[PDB]
Amino acid sequence: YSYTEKKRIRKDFGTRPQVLDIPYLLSIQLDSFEKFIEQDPEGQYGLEAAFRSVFPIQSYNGNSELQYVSYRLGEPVFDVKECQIRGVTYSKPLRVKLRLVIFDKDAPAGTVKDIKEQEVYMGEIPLMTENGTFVINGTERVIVSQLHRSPGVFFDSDKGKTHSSGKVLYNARIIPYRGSWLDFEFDPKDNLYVRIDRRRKLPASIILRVLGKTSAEILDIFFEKVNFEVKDQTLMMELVPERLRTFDIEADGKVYVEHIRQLEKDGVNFIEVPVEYIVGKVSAKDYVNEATGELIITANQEISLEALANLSQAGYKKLEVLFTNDLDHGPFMSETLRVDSTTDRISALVEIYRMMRPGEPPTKEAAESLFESLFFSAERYDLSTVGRMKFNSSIGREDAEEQGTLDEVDIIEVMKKLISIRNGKGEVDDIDHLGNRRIRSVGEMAENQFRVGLVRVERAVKERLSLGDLDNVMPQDLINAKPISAAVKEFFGSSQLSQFMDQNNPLSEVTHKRRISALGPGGLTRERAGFEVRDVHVTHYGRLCPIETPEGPNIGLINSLSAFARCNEYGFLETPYRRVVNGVVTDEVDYLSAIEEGQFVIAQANAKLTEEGGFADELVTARQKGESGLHPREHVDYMDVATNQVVSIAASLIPFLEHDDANRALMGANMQRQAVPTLRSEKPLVGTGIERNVAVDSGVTAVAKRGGVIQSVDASRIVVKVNEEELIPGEAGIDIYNLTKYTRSNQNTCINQRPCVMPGEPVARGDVLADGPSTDLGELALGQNMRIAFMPWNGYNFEDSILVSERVVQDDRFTTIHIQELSCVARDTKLGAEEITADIPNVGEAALSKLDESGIVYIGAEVKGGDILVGKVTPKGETQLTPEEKLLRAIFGEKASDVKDTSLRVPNSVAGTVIDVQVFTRDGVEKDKRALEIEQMQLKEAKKDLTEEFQILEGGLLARVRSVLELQNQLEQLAEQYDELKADFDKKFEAKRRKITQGDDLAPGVLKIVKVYLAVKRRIQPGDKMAGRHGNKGVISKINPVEDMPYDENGQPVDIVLNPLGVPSRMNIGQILEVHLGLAAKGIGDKINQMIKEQQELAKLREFLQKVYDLGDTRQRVDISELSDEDVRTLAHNLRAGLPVATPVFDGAPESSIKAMLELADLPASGQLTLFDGRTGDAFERPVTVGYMYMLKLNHLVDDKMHARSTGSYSLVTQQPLGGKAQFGGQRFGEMEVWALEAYGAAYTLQEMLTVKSDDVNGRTKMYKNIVDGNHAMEPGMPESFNVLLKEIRSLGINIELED
Amino acid sequence: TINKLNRISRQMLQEMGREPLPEELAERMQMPEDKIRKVLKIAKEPISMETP
Repeated sequence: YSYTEKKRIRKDFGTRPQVLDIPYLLSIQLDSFEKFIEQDPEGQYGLEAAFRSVFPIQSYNGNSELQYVSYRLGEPVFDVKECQIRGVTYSKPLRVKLRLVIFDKDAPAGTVKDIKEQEVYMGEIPLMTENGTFVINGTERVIVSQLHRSPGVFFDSDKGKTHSSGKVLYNARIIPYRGSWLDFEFDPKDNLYVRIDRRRKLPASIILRVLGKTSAEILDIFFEKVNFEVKDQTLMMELVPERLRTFDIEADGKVYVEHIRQLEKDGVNFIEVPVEYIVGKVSAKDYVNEATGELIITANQEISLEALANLSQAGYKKLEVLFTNDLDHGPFMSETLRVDSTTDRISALVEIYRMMRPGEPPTKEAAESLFESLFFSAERYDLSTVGRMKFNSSIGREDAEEQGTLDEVDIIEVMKKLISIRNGKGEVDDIDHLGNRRIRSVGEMAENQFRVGLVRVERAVKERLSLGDLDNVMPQDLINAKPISAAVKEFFGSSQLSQFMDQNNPLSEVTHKRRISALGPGGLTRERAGFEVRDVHVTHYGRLCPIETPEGPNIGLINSLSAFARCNEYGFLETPYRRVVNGVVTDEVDYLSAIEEGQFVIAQANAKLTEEGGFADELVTARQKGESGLHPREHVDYMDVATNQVVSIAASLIPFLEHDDANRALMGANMQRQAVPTLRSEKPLVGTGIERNVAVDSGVTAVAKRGGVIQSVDASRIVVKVNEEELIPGEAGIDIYNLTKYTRSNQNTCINQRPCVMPGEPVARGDVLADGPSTDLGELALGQNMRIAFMPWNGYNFEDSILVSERVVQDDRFTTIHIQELSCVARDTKLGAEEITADIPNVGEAALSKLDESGIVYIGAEVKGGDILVGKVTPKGETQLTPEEKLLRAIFGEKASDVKDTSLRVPNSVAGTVIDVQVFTRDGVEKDKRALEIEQMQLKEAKKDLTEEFQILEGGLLARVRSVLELQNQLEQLAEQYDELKADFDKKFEAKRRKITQGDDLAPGVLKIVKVYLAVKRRIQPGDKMAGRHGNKGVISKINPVEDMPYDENGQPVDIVLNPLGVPSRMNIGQILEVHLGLAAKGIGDKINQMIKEQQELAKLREFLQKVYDLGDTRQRVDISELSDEDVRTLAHNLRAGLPVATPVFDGAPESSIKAMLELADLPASGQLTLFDGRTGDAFERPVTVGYMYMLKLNHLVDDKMHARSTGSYSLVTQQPLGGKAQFGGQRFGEMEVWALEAYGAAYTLQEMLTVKSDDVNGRTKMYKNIVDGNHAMEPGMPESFNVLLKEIRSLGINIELED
Repeated sequence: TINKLNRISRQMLQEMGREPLPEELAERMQMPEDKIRKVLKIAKEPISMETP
């Protein structure tokens, strides 16, 4: 057991040994971006491929070219933390080595005269933080993977929704990675047509004419040949035995039914036929007589009676024709040739040029390059390696592994396979099959956008080289880095898949980095999506979680990676499986994709195994081709590696998931991502054992990079002295972990790292040193454990309402810390420069009490709504004051000032503590006093780590000096090393001071920015949304007094009272099981607390702990005898607040184990206690379910949802009230509200809400004046939107008017 | 003036690897820094009121 796990061992109720540990949760991001940036010697992945796809650049004339050598990424200007602080993108500069070469016109090409090689800068590539995030414009963002159609050929049909006939029209469609789409469809008259770029249909034969195929060759490829001869004045077939199986059979006794197998045992190579058998048949070749000089019969022409005689007179004796059936073979290609109008390649090229470019005059040379550019050009068409493999697998081609452009055989085989599907052989491809859908991650998207930018620069470079004036030009004159930087910035800042990082809790972190979206560029549309894509395909087993998909329009279109899912080298999801050999089951596993899954049978973890390592039941449950069933034991091929393989990380954290309906499990998984961290993090009493993995892999915790002993612990710094086995020679020997303290998250939530270590104790690698938000001792801890009674209480838990005690409000169990940003930007205006100062006109002294001399509030100031944070004065123009106003000014004095008060004030209903102030000044502007104080504060904070490092290095050096004390030589060496260390420290501090003192690249027009961080402690109140982990959401209806809530015999009151009515209908029974198990766990916890209190001997404590950890026939073997005395005491101390129990999904604790633990805790086996009413004292006549449940505080607070408005700001054009709390807007009275008032008959209320409240400009002012006067009468007028409509209609030249 | 501003910023960005600052960009164009800023603060193409 690790040190961080030995402190609090969670009891495991699982029964199936674990073979494969859960891999890194964020591998999908890290591996993709590492492939993007890392060097590729073979150049198939990463920026190497992007450079090799465009470079070298050839000019039109061929005078010169630009070539590529290598690339590198420089040292970043900043790190992640200060990149967030200033608001700049964390990135590395791209520096590429290029050589310019010039070729002479007189001299033959390929002669190198001189080369000019150097390193040019072509933009800045955003780097990915170790946790898998990007810092763009100072904000943390996640690039979300995209599930898209795999490149290649897809065969599908219509199912019969085009025409009322029972016929089904089949079609095929090729999707390139880069290129133009190509379709082959069937019309409802048995003809095959071609569609290029979704244009109007053309006969398919055109795409063969254009490829040098004469009609004879077309008939040869697309049909089989049956031959005829004239032997002894008799017509003659050939021998193909499978064809015959009825006029007669000229094989003597082998004759039949004037079944063929009867005499097919004996073979003869002759069949005679009448003349009539040929009349209905069609030709296969072209026959020309030299004497006549004309064409008697054409290919694909119906043979007539006189045709036979004329051919015989011509001297031809061999006649080969096509082969046509009604079931197995068809005339589709022949009829398509009959409906085409072209006869030669160039005429077809003219036809496709007319279609591609409607109205353009027919030009031949243009036609040639158009077709060569459409599919056969590497620049405009690119079938990727994955697309190439899908192509070679679909049509059966076995070569051209590196080719990326279509050729003759590709289209030939696509046509052949589609005709074979129309015949009956073969089946269509499943569109939703995960072997037909691919995962595209950060690396591929970045490659694509980088290549787009490279093309943007390629055009200009080619043009400049085509000018030809190349005498003094080094390569950093054709390369323009700004377009490439613009492309990468566009992708990383304005893409639909580049989203703000959901940062409520570590589970939000992980789920956002493991999300797969079918939307985005090259994806789907919410309104245009269908049922089929949203549905759960059977290939999702172990690849996509069937549970967590958002409720609503985005249902099914957004999925989550399963626990063990992985991406192969081609981008297809694969999942692990344990192989079986000789009937035994092996530890080592193989990763299989959707295509490979269909062939084998796959058992699952629930299958019972023997002590010999093999299946027990003869008929084990397994899957074939997506169908579950019972299969023989000896037929098995693979078994699942874990019970949580089909469910993702969020759903793997729901205890007793197998006892919940899928709907409520989905609601719980989605709702567990919205939890808000609290002041104190407490572990879940009932968990699943996955919390440690999520907490460690989220990155919120501080994980020890190397083992050793903690030299020093502080709330902000942890210094670890590394053991002398992991010390690289020459290293200082210490590691410093700086902890984030009260940093605003993306969702205005505190991010705080709390030390969980002492000074001097030993730590190993991977151990947790600090706990981040929603983490307790290395375990994920979202909500709090609440005592729960399942019983109705006077309607205060009606529907999903929740009744909450005052004890938990007083104990601050659900109090949260929210950090808010407020910015004051002093700009430069036409009248003058806006100034940040404390000399605010028309404001007294009390409002300036919290302001400093500069005009910025102090750190630690308690502010409320309306208080000034930054004092700012704005120059203003002359005001033409009204006559009574100048009366007031004349009588009372009080001359007007030249500045108006435009100051940053705290928003209403917001009251908190100022915790940080940041001042950003444009270069060349006088830095105010507060900016100087902040600068010195940051310098003083920043020199400490360098000071400690220099001190320890100099102490080691002086110890070496004393130990050494030939002599003078060692003294001189020590002195020079000391000087080198001093110089290194000076350089580091110089770089630091340069960073803090460096000015800020602000936006044009702004002179100063002041940023204030406000911390607000939000307590739990009625209207707040609280939830469990089983879809049982609710809104608090009352904060009940303690004496009024139900209590037990010992006097302990409940904390939350929940309605039982919502359990049976909603089919979430895992919650009741969680309540019972939590009751047992807290019972065991209080037993350990008692044993601690009266200081019982350690022998009894050890015996009880061993008894607890040995309950049930589980997979966990915990030996308390192997723990030290202090370790046992620490374990007992951490188990005082309850025994944490792990119930893995689909491997959970049975009811027998729950009742056994309830018995061990001296509690009723039914889990129901006798409660007493606090108000009356009378016991409830039925026992009530009481226990402990993990409650979450969702980020749906009534504080930021309550909104009210009487009169505020209005829209510019519509003259209607704004929309939104942030804008102080009004509610929308839509169409259905108008319908409801029309149904009621409220004409006057409707008129008032239409005119006065919304857009009657004079009406609302008059109504306000009347209400102030106390009249409550209105004089309605014309709505402004109707006048806008009249003006807009008149602008269309339409005379609309009002008559009298 | 704006086009020359952009071109010289391009050359300096290629030469020194970073985006030019309004100080350094003044001396290579032999025109005062205040007027460099004034040209920079020229309103760009207005953003449409229909943008999502």
